[PDB]
Amino acid sequence: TNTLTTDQLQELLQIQKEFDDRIPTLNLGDSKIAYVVEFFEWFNTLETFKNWKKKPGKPLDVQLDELADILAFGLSIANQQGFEEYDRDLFFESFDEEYFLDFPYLRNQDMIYDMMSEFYDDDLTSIRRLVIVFKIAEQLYTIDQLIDAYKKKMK
Amino acid sequence: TNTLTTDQLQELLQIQKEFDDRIPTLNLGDSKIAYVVEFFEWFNTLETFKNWKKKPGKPLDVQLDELADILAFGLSIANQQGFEEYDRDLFFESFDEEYFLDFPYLRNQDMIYDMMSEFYDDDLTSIRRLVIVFKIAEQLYTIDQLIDAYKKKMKRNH
Repeated sequence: TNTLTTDQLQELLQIQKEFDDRIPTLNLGDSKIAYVVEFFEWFNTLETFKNWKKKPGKPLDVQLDELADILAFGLSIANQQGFEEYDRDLFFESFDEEYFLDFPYLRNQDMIYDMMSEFYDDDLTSIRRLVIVFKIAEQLYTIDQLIDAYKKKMK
Repeated sequence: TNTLTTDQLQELLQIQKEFDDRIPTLNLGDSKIAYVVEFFEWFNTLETFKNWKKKPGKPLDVQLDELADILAFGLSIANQQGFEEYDRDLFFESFDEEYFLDFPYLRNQDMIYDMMSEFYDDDLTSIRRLVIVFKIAEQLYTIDQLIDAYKKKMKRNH
């Protein structure tokens, strides 16, 4: 129904934790950088700046597979910083409140400047990274489509 | 074979011009976004943040082909704004002056944050965009390898 429950979120955090447990070299600095790199890879699949293309936008399954990479690093960063009940409650409060990240904006190629703006601020929260990826799923795709692409990626 | 001459630069601007002349929808705003997206595509090929891979890094030819995309949009942005002898001289002056962009710096995955801080600056210049890509070529690769990858790219694009 295009909603995210705390149960779903905790399940996703558990799947990432099990994946990341197999990486003894895991570190927050690298994971935060990968999130930004994967964001740009996803943004590139939208092709909203590619005026030279007749039919802009990669296939939906390709856009979703790239969105799922962002989700993976967002979940990982949240696990690595610690993501407990306190953090979930903040996430859902922010997520329900958030109205800036809607369909037309995300379609506007200029949004990438607002994202970079957030990404080089060292104080960006694990909450914010997850709000962004789920809002993109909720407004441009569905949450279920993203969760499906993520689970496929992880198995 | 790791130097850039004004003859070489004028030649690259002319190649980009001939390509872009064939794109009736060309616009500067989209080209400035494309430069940044392609910068990140190239940075992803280094894999310097991928501690979970044993031997990180895409093939050298893949790295150079992505570096050449950055060069293409930097040349395009320069051409679209107007880039005359006056600007070429300022470019070479900057390029020669540039000493922050060295092998150790580019090596460091944290460098992307410094790049982002330039990319989100509305006042980022066309000269600076070209200094960045040619310095990356000079320091991590060679300028000649970048030019060669770019010229091939532009022949496959027509």
